[PDB]
Formats: sequence, C-alpha cells, structure tokens
Amino acid sequence: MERLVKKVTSNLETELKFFKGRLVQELMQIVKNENGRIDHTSKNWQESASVLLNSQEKGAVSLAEVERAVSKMTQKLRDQKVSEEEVVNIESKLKFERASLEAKLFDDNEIKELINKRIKEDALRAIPFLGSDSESFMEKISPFVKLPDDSYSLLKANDKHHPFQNILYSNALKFFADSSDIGYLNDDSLKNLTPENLNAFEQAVAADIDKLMHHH
Amino acid sequence: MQAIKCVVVGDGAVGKTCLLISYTTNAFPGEYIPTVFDNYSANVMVDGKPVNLGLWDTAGQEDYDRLRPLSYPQTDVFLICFSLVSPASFENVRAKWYPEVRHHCPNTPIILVGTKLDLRDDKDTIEKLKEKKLTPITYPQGLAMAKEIGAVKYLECSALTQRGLKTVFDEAIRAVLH
Repeated sequence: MERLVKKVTSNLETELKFFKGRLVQELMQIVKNENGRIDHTSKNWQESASVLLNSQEKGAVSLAEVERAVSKMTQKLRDQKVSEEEVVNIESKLKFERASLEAKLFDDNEIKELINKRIKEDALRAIPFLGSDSESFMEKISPFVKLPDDSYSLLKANDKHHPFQNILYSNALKFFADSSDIGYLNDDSLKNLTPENLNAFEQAVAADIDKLMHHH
Repeated sequence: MQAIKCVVVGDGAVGKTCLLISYTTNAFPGEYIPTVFDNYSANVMVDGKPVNLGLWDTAGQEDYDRLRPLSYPQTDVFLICFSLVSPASFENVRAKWYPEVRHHCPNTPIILVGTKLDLRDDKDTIEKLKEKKLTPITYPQGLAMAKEIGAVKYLECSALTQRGLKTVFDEAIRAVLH
C-alpha cells in the first residue's frame, strides 16, 4: 500500500534524475556547436528541446518515453487497487516535472543555470577517484566548487571537454593525493578532506577559473 | 588528464541503457533500471594510471537524425551496437549507423557490439524468432559484418549476466591507445 507507492515514487525519482542529467548533456551539444551562445529561439535549440521532450518513437531518448515507463508503474498500482489519490499524486508529480522543464528550456537564464549545474557534475566526475564510494566522495567536494554564472560560455565546437575538468582534476590531486607517485585518489585520500585542504581546494579552483575566464 | 570520448550508437532493440548502466553500476538483476543513461564519465584504472572514460549514448530516434551528429566531434572510439536477437538492428549497423558515423568521423575506430547475448540461446526467444522466419545473429555473421564496416573488433556481450561486458570497454580503451 504505502510500500508499493514508496517503490514507484523512488522509481519515478530515478527516472527523472537520469533523464534530466541526459537532457542537459544532449542540449549542451547544441550550445557547444554555437561556441557557448544561448538562444532558446534558434532553430537547433527549438528542434533539440522538442525532440528530446516529445519524440514518440519506441525506445526514444525523450521525456515522452520516460512518461511511458512511469505509466506502466501507475497502471500496475491501479491493478493492485492502490488508493486513487496516491496514484493521482504520482501522475501530478510527473506533470509538474514536464511543465517545469518546458518553462526552463524556453528561458535563457534557466538554460544557463541547467548547463552550469551539468558542467559542475561533469567536472566533479573528472576528479580521478578510484575508491569505494564515488558518490559520497563527490558529495564531500561539491560544496567547495562554485562555478561562475557564465561557465556555459566556455563550451566550444573545438573542445572535447569543458576546460574546468582539468582544473578540478589537477587541484584535487594537489590538495587530496596521498603521494606524488599516485596520479589518482582512493579510500587513503579521504583523510585529506579536512576543512584545511577543502577550503584551499576551493580558493585554488576559484583562482584557476578566474585566470581562465580573464585570459586575453 | 587522460580522457577518452566513447560514443554509443544503435537501434532501440539494442538495450544501450542496460549496457551502460550494467557496466557503470554492476546493479543486481531485478533492480529498477531507468529509461535513459545520463552520459556521465567513469574513471577506470589502465596500467596503474587513471583514464576518464566518457560514455555517451546518443538519441537514436529518427527525429533526432539532423542533430545527433553534434554529439560526434572529438570522439575517440565508437561502439556501433545491435541486438543479437534482432536481425533488423543488425542490418541497420551497415544501412544506417556505419554510414552516419563515417559521414562525420571518417577515421575514428569502430567496435561492433552485439548485445543481448543471454537471449541468443533463450528457449522462449529462439522459439519466438522461429515463428517469424528469423534466427539470432551468429558469431561468424557478426565477424563478417565487422570486416564489412572495417570495425577494429567484434565483441558480444550481455548487460544482464555481464558476459563479455568488461571486454567491450577494455577494447574501446585499447583501440584509442592503438
């Protein structure tokens, strides 16, 4: 009852977390092709947003396909005679999520915020952590990475990677590595996540980023 | 920062999401698998050195044909995937994916990947395809297609059992180091 609703709610949250991550990386390739220019009115942005929200092809990378997967679970709840109010509540969450994405993807400022957040996630993942729990490692580092509002503007047609990846990679080794002989971080590095190494990491990442942003 | 960009292309029969989720999470069979992979990198150990393995699924739907190629710049290695239990997905390797990849990336190494290896000898799946005048793709058929498209390797894997799964990514990395 509450157990079946909790499981579908958690599955919906997994669907949305994976789809929102993917959607912004896919939209980022349109921005990359425009060398970091944001303009929700362009032909390429309008088509990218429409197709990744609304493609109806079976197996599509689209919010419409995610919605199909969620419809399977809500139908199963109704088959199991779960209270209609609890099932409707799941359906309204999904409608909320669509409405919220449809508003954000046609707002230049909301697009910038989505892309800057994904840049941050990609740069956290560039840190060469080969230890046991990479999600918990990145959760500890995340509060010490503050990216500028114009981070999206550094996506260029000619670049394989956003340049912030190299900055987090190198600063993480400088402040958290257990030795100069190890080119990577692991469980032995975790003792190096003191307030002292983390604050210094923060300051050094901010300075390397500022130097990059102000390069003539 | 040693960084590899690995791009995955293939039809919806393929299970591109399960392939990438299974490799990056080693989730137990039975766990909830989302509709799409989120295209985040994985750090992997190669000869005592960290390698950032960028893993991108592409939006395979035909209405993304015009924009899908914006995913392809600076790609180090392509995995062109088909399902071993979908002959249509296998013919789309040479009819669609190989020409599309080659249009944009003439020289980038290709690995040909057959997925759903666990179904090729599932009694109910062999029975199902039988009823439609079909047969699963055999190893030699896959090898022939790999030669036809000039793939550097042909590999077969199961997302479900992880048979062949590590080798796909190991070979993808090896193909870029050459």
